[PDB]
Amino acid sequence: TVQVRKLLSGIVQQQSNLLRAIEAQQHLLKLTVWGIKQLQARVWLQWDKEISNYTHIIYELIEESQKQQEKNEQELLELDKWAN
Amino acid sequence: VLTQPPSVSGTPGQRVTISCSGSSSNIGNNYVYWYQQLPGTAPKLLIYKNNIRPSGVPDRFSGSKSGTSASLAISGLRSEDEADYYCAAWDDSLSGPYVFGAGTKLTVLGQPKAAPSVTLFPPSSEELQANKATLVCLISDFYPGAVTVAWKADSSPIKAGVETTTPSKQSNNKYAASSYLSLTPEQWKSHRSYSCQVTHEGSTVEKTVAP
Amino acid sequence: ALQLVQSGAEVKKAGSSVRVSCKASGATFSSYSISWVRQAPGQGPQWMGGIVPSSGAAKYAQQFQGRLTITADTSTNTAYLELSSLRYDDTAVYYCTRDRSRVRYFDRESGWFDPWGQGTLVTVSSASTKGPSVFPLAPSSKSTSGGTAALGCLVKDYFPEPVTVSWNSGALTSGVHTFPAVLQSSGLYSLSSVVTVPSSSLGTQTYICNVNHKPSNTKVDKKVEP
Repeated sequence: TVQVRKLLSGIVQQQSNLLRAIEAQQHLLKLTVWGIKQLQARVWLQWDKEISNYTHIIYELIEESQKQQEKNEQELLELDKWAN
Repeated sequence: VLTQPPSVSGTPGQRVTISCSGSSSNIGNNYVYWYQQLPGTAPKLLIYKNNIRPSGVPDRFSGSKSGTSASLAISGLRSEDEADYYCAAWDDSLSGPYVFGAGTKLTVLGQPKAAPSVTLFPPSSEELQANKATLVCLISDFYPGAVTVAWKADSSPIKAGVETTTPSKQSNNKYAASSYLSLTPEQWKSHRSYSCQVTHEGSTVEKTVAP
Repeated sequence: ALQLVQSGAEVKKAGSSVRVSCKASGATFSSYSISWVRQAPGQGPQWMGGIVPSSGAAKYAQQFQGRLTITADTSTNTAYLELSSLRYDDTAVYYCTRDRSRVRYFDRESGWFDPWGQGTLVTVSSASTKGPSVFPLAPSSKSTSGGTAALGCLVKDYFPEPVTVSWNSGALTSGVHTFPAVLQSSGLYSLSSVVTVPSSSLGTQTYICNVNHKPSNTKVDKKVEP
């Protein structure tokens, strides 16, 4: 019960982490579509900054998600240890 | 393979830029990684994947890249930042994957700048009887503690048979480093004059000895 | 969550096998790949090799291919380093660290090493007990032409540390400066101590440096002649 409450909290947090990653990746997708439509008109500097901006947010979230994923996996092994 | 400056100084509060020269095979095609190594401790990741920052590292650290050369900017210097910094990149060349730089010593610089005192001694007369010749170059009192020793034999540089110590701290908060050169007695008497040039923050001091 | 605890800081003779472990604490390195990187004292880091524990895949640098073999055990969560045919230049601090790129482990544009092991000192020297060789250093004619001259003694080839040098029974204290020992390619230590004295005294005063090594029980007295 004590170890479960800590595990549940970790999983909920990890779910928010993945959501933010998906939210941020969607903005990258919109920016890639924007670039394709820009080239389609033929046969921009702020675009490079915006691409860089979101990438920073995504990889910071991935890093945090990797750390959180390992915390959850260790606690689950601990919960299984105390159960048996 | 990656080229780094030996040392860059900076008074508390200044912004310090560490350069990292590389090839088109490593830097000019792939990501640049930076590491901070406090003396004794393992190299911790400071900047990853061109400018992106790990959790915990302060905003004052910033990595940049333009072409085949990358740079690490450290704004607002503190006494915690006095460490060794290494740039890294993945290399396509037949040298091998994951190439690191030489390293840059960063000094917070509390004590004023001191000019290095170089004292060179010729191979001992007692040593010459035992079929051996050793040149002793000794550097005392300099700040910051980073010096590059370049030996010279009649205008020709010497690379092999050279041993150089990491500058050690003195009692008066200064630094001291030693340099040794092992040669055969037949090579010592042949050349006209030997020189021990010591590079310290641009300035080079060379002491000349003659057999 | 993942931390890396290293063990085994030993000394070995040239042409010997050394096993270094990289044990994980706080998490499992399931979907990740631990790599080995060494750093010579004074010099920078250098990539040794890598392995994917979940798969069994292995990659080695061209310098170490053949001699180097690294394996990872998943049941105990421990990665191992092994070097056959040991050379003198191998004397380095050995680190283990994982790349944070799960998808396509090696070569795939990524060398993102975050958690690093504490490190293990691997020394390569066939030295157990060694006696120092003392050589007196004579000052140059250009250095003695001024107002103050510099004398010195050269301590050559000894193991291990430390060595304390005293001048004239222990009378000379002012101007005495002993430099730290240098580690040679053979793995031997060598230091030099210098004392600054006025040039007018060199004609009459005799200067003897006292060198004493504790482990080998060697005491060498050597005089410096102008």
